[PDB]
Amino acid sequence: MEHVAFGSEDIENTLAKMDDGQLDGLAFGAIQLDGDGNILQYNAAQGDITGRDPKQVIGKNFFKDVAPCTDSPEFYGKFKEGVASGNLNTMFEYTFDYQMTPTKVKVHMKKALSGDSYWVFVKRV
Ligand SMILES: *C(=O)/C=C/c1ccc(O)cc1
Repeated sequence: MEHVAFGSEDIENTLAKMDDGQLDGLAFGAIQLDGDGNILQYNAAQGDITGRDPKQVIGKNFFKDVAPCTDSPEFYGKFKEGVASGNLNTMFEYTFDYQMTPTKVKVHMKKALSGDSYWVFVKRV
């Protein structure tokens, strides 16, 4: 298992160094998005939470297609504010309930180290 803790101050530095295989060793869910919300990476721990097969969601749009419950000012609105301002770093609780048993999570969104892609980190609560 990779040793990186959810919510770490320098998490984006650690994950910039990791390939796909290593992302799958994280203890929490990790999704990498572009600025339009298209899914670039989606790890195994996230699929364990949500029942989605990573291979099938990569390339889809997270807010339009995969996770409509996150199309809300509270989630998608904060994402788009952070993409526009260049300072995305926020943590909040949320419920995921589209085609799945409703599941409470903690979400951390953070800009990636290079600044042109964005992470969504998820763990159960
Ligand atoms: C709400 O529709 C949430 C859906 C969801 C969240 C996260 C995922 O990785 C997949 C689906």
